[PDB]
Amino acid sequence: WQECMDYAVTLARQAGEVVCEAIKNVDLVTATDQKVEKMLISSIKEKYPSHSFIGEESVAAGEKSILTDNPTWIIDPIDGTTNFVHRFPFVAVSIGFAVNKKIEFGVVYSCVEGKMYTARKGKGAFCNGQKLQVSQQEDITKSLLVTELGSSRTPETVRMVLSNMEKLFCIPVHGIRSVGTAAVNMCLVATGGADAYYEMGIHCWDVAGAGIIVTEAGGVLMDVTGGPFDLMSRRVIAANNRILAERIAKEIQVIPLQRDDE
Amino acid sequence: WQECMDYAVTLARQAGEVVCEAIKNVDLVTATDQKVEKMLISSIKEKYPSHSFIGEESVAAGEKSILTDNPTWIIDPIDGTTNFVHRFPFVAVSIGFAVNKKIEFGVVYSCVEGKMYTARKGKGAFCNGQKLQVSQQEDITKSLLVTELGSSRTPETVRMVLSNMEKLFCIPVHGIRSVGTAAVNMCLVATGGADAYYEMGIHCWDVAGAGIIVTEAGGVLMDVTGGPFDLMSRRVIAANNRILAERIAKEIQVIPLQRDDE
Repeated sequence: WQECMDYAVTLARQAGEVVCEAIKNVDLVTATDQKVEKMLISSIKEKYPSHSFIGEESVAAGEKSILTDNPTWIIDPIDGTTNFVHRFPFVAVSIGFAVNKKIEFGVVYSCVEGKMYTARKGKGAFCNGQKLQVSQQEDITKSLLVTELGSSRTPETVRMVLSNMEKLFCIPVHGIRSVGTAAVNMCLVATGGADAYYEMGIHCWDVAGAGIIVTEAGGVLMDVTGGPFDLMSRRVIAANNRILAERIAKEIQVIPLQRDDE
Repeated sequence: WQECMDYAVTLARQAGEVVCEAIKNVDLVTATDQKVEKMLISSIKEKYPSHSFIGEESVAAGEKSILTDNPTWIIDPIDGTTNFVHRFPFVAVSIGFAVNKKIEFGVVYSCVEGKMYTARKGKGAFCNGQKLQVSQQEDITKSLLVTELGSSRTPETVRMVLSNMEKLFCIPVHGIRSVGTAAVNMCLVATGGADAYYEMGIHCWDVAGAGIIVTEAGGVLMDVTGGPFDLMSRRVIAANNRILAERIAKEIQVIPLQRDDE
């Protein structure tokens, strides 16, 4: 599996480059998205024809995101679309790989920054060859959180997204940031740059790569309820530690959402 | 005044370095803040003993921020305190310089990124020697905005900060980001990376440096009312153009605040 991983890192860099080259300069973000997943999918089918793959293409072609025991690649060609369009500086290419339904490695590349985050189950997390360690803050009032406002303009939803932000802001927490991509937000928690990231409405391909980088940097992922993280539930709390994770968990309120499963 | 400016750029770099060195490693953010404004203020008094200076030191020592005709340096030693503490990657050193009550140049340095933004009245804006040009988006529904949630946990205030974010989110706009510093947020609008930044509750030293960089990159600053930007009013809309600026202006609601003036 290390060859698979070391392959995936070259494939993340190359994809990274097509995204970056296109950021200098059917809209451009769609043209570049179609090119990079074709690049990414037929490069994994040629070298690994045995392996399965979950992504948005497979879901849109009617297949269900259900993870089996066979090597699956959970691919996100460009994480940070709106960003791409604005040249707002954070877009990531994401690749997560699972065997026996557990993620084995994750590779996230932040194009415009030139940063390559990798992690492998058991061997630790690194940003560009330097090891990552999450923070030690266990006090919620001194923690800095990252989250996003959603892609939904449905007012019942928007009011809850803002309602939950308010409750946490008033705890008080140190502050909240939004950088515009879920994969990069989780890498910021892996470095120690933020203390926790929560979001309800993401998709498994958005988080499968960076989830393992949070944990090999020493953090915890868990469900918005307090229960175990569930890759197909559309919701995540990636934190530096359980204390903080549970805190966030007890205060927010669920936004009903249809599992990636159903 | 170019020597003054070219001096200020070396003084911004050096200060930048003390902030960066201290980010590798009375709390550390206070120790580093006291060191950098001592560095910054006695270096400007020795070379320019004629010149006045507005900053937080002068205000806290009871003097009023009232700008006169004489060369004034409006200094912000570390913009992005909470960030500094978390190692969240964006802290800026800011230096704005005014003669005859109009800003003549601004120099903003984003430490951890290594980026040096400068601008001089009439000669254009540059990030690290490359010229900056704001965006062309005049459609609010495709614009990306940056703003911050405030440093106040007063619930009448928090509810309005979130109330205004909601109205703009529901227009709809493309999205909203928060990077944690006002000086860096305004530089993002100067590059074209975002289309507008608004905030109510900043201080003149937070924005005096980057305001000129927005305008020499081709944008507009204006008051939250639609009127002319007022450096001492505690409020700003830094946009790529008037259309967008006025749009934001007509939708938000004021948070009463005590001028830097009074």
